[PDB]
Amino acid sequence: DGLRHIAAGRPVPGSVHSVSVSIPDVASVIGYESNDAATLSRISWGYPRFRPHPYVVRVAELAAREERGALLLTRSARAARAAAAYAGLPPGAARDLTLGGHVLSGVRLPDRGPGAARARAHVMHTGGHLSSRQAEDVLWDAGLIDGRQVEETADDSPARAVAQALAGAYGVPGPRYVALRNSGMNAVAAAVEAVTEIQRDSGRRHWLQLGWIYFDTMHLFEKKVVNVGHTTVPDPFDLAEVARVAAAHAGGLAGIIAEIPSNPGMGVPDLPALREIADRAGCALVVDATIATPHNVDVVPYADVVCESLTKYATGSADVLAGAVVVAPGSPFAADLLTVLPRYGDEPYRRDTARVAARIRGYAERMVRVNANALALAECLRRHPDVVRDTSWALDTRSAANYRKVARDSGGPGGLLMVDLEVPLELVYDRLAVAKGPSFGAEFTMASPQVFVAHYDLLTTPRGRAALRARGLHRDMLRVSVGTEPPELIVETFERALR
Ligand SMILES: [Mg+2]
Repeated sequence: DGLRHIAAGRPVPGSVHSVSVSIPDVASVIGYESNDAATLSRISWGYPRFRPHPYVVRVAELAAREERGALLLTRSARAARAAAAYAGLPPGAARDLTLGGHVLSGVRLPDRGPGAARARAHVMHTGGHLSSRQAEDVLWDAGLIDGRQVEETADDSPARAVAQALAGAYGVPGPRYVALRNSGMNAVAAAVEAVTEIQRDSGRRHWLQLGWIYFDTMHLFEKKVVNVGHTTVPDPFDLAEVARVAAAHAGGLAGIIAEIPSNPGMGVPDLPALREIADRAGCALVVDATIATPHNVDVVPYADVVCESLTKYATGSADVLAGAVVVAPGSPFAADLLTVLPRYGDEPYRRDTARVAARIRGYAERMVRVNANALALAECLRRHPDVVRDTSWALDTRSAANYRKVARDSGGPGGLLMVDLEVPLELVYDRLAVAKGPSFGAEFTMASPQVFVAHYDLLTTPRGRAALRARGLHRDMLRVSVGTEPPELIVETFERALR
């Protein structure tokens, strides 16, 4: 059902639990990212960490009625307590509520002050939100909705099934080394918090962020959602600078965090070299491998901890959030990580896990087709030098050598291409017949105006645009996430939009 125009505002793929939404022209993108009220009425749906799902909103409204007058719902009481503490709210702000025979946890937010924004940010950047499947079950059990979304699930021991599948894909001995979390960000946050606690006793409290990486991961450090010091090394290829910064913090580095490739710039760091630096520093190396997938790269030998957002290609359905933490068995930190990790983050609601268990069965086969499509589209983009200024991806001239260091013999580039345009984004994006909107990693091809998604605020002024330019980014860029459609049809779809 891919490669078609989707009407603006329709949830994508269409399920009640859809994580994306059609935002098919740049005018709508600007209206959406600038919170224009008319645009948000037309396009009210969004990614569930960024725009609360309507069922979650309804559950919060009804749980508040039963003092009465804002409630931010969370996945767990633990998450509510953490968001309240981070936001500076009194401990009683985190409360447990009931509706339809279910226990709910959330934070009562103040009407004035920055407390409400801080609590919302904590829940957002750590993925500690209540899922739409859990809210749907609350409403259905209470008799407040007629029916539930029908979908394929694998309900028999789904957390074990998912953890076993990931253990095999990552090459670790078994599910003992895999922890499932509420979303990709919940996994990243749990891994960072667990490493931080293990390292605290030795006086190691500082983190190095390698390059510009996923924006919510950057916000975890910048906003001190995780309460550590940090330094960003802006060039992920700049190993001499990485070593210089590590030497300046010698004996004080808790960890280095890196992505392979990075979101959205698509830079591939030198993981073997980073392992040697981390070994000399006594710090942990945490690697987010979402964009490559474990079917394309073997990074466990070099990382102490690997994180993945299962929301993307692991499911291919654009309809469930989940994350995974994989602890390397050979890491010096492994025993402590397995002891400490249960204290951080939350497992997904089990109905979400059962959806992942059904969808993950096709992961390896999915990636064979995705890899071939990305290779075919990259060649197409190179043949349009009057429209495409460059394409950043795993096998470009910046990243190919580093990628080959960890790529599997069967391994391909993954599905993501970051397209830098010589024309205004409107001239390509508005006419492109793919699913345009947030998230990526579906079996249908998607595209995102990703600089607007991550950095709309910086796009709006000259100095903000200068800051983005220093990161290699600008307005007229399109992140493409190829699906599993026939490669000739994907190529033809892009040829029609590029001319
Ligand atoms: Mg460039």
